[PDB]
Amino acid sequence: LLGDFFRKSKEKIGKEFKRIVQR
Repeated sequence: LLGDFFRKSKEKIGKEFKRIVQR
């Protein structure tokens, strides 16, 4: 179930990409 794989990365990226692409 890859979907789980992304959930782990998406969460890591989400927080990281959230602070890098700050508008």
